[PDB]
Amino acid sequence: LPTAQEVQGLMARYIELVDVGDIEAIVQMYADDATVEDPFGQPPIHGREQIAAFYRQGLGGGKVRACLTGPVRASHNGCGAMPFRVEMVWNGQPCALDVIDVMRFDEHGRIQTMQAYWSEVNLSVR
Amino acid sequence: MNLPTAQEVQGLMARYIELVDVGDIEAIVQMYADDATVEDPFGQPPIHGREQIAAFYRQGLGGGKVRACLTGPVRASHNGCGAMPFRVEMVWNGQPCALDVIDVMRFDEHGRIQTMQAYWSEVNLSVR
Ligand SMILES: C[C@]12CCC(=O)C=C1CC[C@@H]1[C@@H]2CC[C@]2(C)C(=O)CC[C@@H]12
Ligand SMILES: C[C@]12CCC(=O)C=C1CC[C@@H]1[C@@H]2CC[C@]2(C)C(=O)CC[C@@H]12
Ligand SMILES: [Cl-]
Ligand SMILES: [Cl-]
Ligand SMILES: [Mg+2]
Repeated sequence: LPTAQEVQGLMARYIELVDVGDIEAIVQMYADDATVEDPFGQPPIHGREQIAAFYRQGLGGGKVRACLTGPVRASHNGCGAMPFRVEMVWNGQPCALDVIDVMRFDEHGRIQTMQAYWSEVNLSVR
Repeated sequence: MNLPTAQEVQGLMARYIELVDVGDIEAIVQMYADDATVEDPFGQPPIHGREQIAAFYRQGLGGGKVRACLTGPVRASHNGCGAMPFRVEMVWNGQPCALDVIDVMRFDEHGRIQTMQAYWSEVNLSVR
């Protein structure tokens, strides 16, 4: 599995791709059988077309930004967790959302599971 | 308490950090369900139940000189779960060190911690 240091690089790369809005590059980071639970508590999304649609829905507008708010925490079993903040415009109102993503990577360095922790308690109207 | 709401999760997880910060081992243990699991660090074997959990916190905190504080807000779900970023300050080689950690928790229907996973490794340890 990816080492702790490699997990830190992969998870930071993911945020860089979200921030620029490269949907195809994000989807490429995922494994064939990957699941996305975003927000955690909702049913998992699976299937590569379905994951792509999820990111297109979320990032299609092109005006979403995302940045780490602290370092990636990484394990020795190919997993990690990171805190970040998303900036977006919601019905014309600039907003921010605080999020933590937890990821497990497979033996090939691809995301096998992603879980995004957030709810409206983490939303701030700027 | 029932299964905590998102707002209740934020309060519970923040109190947990306050209890770690002050070192009240018995109060930490009582926040956990009687049959809770802990994986700390995530990747290592889980430990089961309040007796084992108490031994774990006494071994980590009993020596004193550990402090802990949130580094950003608790992220909370609608299914009784949450995740939080924090930093632990302690002493290493006679000098301050710091460890960045994220804990993920799932609460039960009585407002007690059913599971906890702590994400960190030696890449998250730093010094002056
Ligand atoms: C998909 C996403 C970014 C990538 C990531 O890793 C985690 C999230 C979860 C919150 C999403 C966000 C994208 C922008 C969204 C759709 C909003 O405008 C409201 C909720 C928010
Ligand atoms: C148990 C603990 C606090 C409560 C919490 O929620 C997460 C952790 C994980 C890292 C522990 C820390 C306590 C202090 C420890 C023992 C050290 O001096 C090195 C590793 C670190
Ligand atoms: Cl942080
Ligand atoms: Cl944060
Ligand atoms: Mg029970």
